Amino acid sequence: CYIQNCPLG
Repeated sequence: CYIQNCPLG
């Protein structure tokens, strides 16, 4: 993930 890019699924 990343601050403004976290795969939530």
